[PDB]
Amino acid sequence: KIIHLTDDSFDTDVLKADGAILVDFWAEWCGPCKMIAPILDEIADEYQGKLTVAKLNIDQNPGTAPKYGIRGIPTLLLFKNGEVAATKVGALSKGQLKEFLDANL
Amino acid sequence: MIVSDIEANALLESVTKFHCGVIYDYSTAEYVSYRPSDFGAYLDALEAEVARGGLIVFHNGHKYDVPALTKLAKLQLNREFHLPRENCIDTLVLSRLIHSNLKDTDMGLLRSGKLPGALEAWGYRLGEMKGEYKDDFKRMLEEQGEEYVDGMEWWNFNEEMMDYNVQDVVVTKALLEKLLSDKHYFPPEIDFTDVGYTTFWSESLEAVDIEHRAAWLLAKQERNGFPFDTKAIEELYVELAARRSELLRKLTETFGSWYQPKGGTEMFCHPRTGKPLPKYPRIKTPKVGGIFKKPKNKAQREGREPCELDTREYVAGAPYTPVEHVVFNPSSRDHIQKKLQEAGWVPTKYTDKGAPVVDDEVLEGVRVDDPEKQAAIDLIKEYLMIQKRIGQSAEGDKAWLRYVAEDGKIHGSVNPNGAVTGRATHAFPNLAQIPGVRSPYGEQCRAAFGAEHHLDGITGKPWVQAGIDASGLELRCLAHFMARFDNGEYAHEILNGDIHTKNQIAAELPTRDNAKTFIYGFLYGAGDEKIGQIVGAGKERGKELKKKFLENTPAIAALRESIQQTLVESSQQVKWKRRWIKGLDGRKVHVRSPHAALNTLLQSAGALICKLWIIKTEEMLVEKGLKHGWDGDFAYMAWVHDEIQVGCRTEEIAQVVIETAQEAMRWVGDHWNFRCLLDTEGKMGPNWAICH
DNA sequence: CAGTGGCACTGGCCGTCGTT
DNA sequence: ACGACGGCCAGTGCCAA
Ligand SMILES: Cc1cn([C@H]2CC[C@@H](COP(=O)(O)OP(=O)(O)OP(=O)(O)O)O2)c(=O)[nH]c1=O
Ligand SMILES: [Mg+2]
Ligand SMILES: [Mg+2]
Ligand SMILES: [Mg+2]
Ligand SMILES: [Mg+2]
Repeated sequence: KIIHLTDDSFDTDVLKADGAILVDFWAEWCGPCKMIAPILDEIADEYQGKLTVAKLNIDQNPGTAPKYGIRGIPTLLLFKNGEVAATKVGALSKGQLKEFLDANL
Repeated sequence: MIVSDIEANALLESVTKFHCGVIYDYSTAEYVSYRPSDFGAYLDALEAEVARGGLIVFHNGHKYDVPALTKLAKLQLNREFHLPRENCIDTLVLSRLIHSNLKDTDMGLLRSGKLPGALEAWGYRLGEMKGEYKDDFKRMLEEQGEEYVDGMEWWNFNEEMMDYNVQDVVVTKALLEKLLSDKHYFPPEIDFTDVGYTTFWSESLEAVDIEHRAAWLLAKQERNGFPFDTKAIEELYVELAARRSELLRKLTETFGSWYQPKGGTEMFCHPRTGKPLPKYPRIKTPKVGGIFKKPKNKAQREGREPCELDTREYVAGAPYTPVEHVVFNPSSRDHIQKKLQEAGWVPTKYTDKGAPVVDDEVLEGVRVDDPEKQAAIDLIKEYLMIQKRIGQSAEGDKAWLRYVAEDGKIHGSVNPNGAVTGRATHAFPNLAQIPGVRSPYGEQCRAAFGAEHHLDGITGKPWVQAGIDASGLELRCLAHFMARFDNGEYAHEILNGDIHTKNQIAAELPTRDNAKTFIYGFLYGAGDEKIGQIVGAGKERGKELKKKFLENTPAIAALRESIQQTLVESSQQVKWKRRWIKGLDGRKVHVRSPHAALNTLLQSAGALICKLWIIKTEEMLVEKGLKHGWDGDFAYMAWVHDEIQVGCRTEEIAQVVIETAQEAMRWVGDHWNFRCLLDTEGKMGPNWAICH
């Protein structure tokens, strides 16, 4: 249920999605990134319908992150109508992601 | 004999005021201080010592004090002052001769901590006086509230300055007596602090005289400076910057940017096990921050009204990896290695530290599937080279453009006896490493240094250049030393046509230059593989050329063995019989390694020959009526080992400088009974591109 | 076991000094 | 409270003779 982004599809998949999109900028070499991954899988389901979860690997796709001033990973950017509505950096826990999501949606 | 030192307001280039001076006279055993208003008296005292046929000792007086006094006497007192060379002794010159195995801070220009080995104590002291005096000066100002500025410690004379001036002299006196105690250079039967100048030079080892004459001549060359074409170099800088920018653009398009961990402080630990994972990038666990802000109202604090969202960005306890965005830097061997391995390249050779070697050799041999990246390898090689040129010409700390002086010349510094072998070292900037004409951008670099760039002070006509280089110098030195084994056979063969071209052909090499780096690398101990690299082949080809040349002149082996027999009694930890070679002028020449002995013997021979050569050349010119200086007939601009570049007011003079240099070289050969005839090759032209 | 030199760049590290 | 920046210092390489 998670959308696996690429630099070339990021524009139409996210910036034109017309819905709530949670993008996760990660890397395979990051400890916190590996932590939150499982949590995003569960989230994708539970929030299916009112939120879409997308992941962008900054190694495979190095062109997107810079435009958003990424300084830490995992970075969670919640998009809505082509713009960043809210951003949170860190391996949040299941519950913390929920508070965050429910609050911004 | 007297020992002296002065304190002035600036370096030679812009000194305009004498602050003070101190003099220690051996005949009275007393120190005398001269303050700013005693300058006339100070100079009178130095001239009195000269009139008595005496001696004056300074520490770095050849390059600083003496010229400084001549200049200040003119500016301040409108007096002509010129201490004769034969009356001056320089403890720094002596120290560099006797302790040639050691390094020195070059009077504070070099950081002590960056130098290898030990440093002589007294000389170390003298070289630190300026920085040391500055610290005391600054400390006192901050003691009185006053602020410190740039280098105000030298603007005015003060008693603290005077005291240091006195210390330099007591320390210079001690250094002097320490050097005079070396029996190898100064006969014990003579008190050198109690003799006239003629006795001092005639009774001491020949090397003492040569070193002082070289330093005096070279001090003058520094002052002359090398006429430099600033305009041409700034235009080359523009062109090189453009090419750099273009290459960077293409390389960045090909190799994109990426993220790396950076700024992480804490250790990442397994969430379950809890065991540390040092290999995982360091992380950062924010201490403050949550999804909402702490409740501000009463009801809001009870769940009546939702709390304010925390715009922050972090959440306490939620770890993350700090990162930085990095853009490909073609100048980073690390970046190059990273991108190429990500393209399939499998490194073969690594450094003794673990990093893969990324030099021109490997880059040339790298092969990756993607054709665009394969081509990028060339852009990277060109880029590394473009930087080499930009760094040396414009951007480096010692860049030529940062060193051109107001007189339009670069006044490169020279340590006449900086190398163990007796060769000189060049720096600030190093005029002995200017790119050769046959290397990229070489003609442009080389042409920027030239007499043509100097317009005569009277007629305004450009000067001319005379470049003279000793012919196959170290190979002739080799012929000399093995003549006892082959009866001058090689000494005769060597002058049958050019020796390097003769070898070039016999070795089947592309250029004459290649023949030179080959023969010398071979002669000095290069291994089979090193010989291969030099000739662009493998270890196999190395062994061939090795046995071919070693078989052609077996005297090489005989000479190498005799040297060993003389230096080594057992042997890498070595047990030495004697750890020095006796140089042509008698000096001891430290041998760092048994294997390098042959190089010590020949490089030294060539260095002393050339040193006596430039000295004798200038002397012969002067005795022919020519005057040394921009206000005269000729001017030494540079000395690069076995080569001199001289500016001449006219072609006629250039022709005489070239012929005189040849007469001088043959004189040097006869002077030391050399078993191989010595020669020089001269060229007349506008700049260094044509004169070398 | 080339030897003899100078010096430019990158990247790790740390105490200074302006910014959040 | 934090982070840009300039010396220091090894590593690495290349310039010349
Ligand atoms: C280039 C080079 C030189 N040397 C030493 C030994 C020689 C001297 C002088 O060099 P030069 O090129 O004049 O050589 P020279 O024999 O004088 O050739 P010319 O007749 O000047 O061309 O420097 C060395 O050890 N390794 C090298 O790679
Ligand atoms: Mg002094
Ligand atoms: Mg030569
Ligand atoms: Mg030469
Ligand atoms: Mg070196």
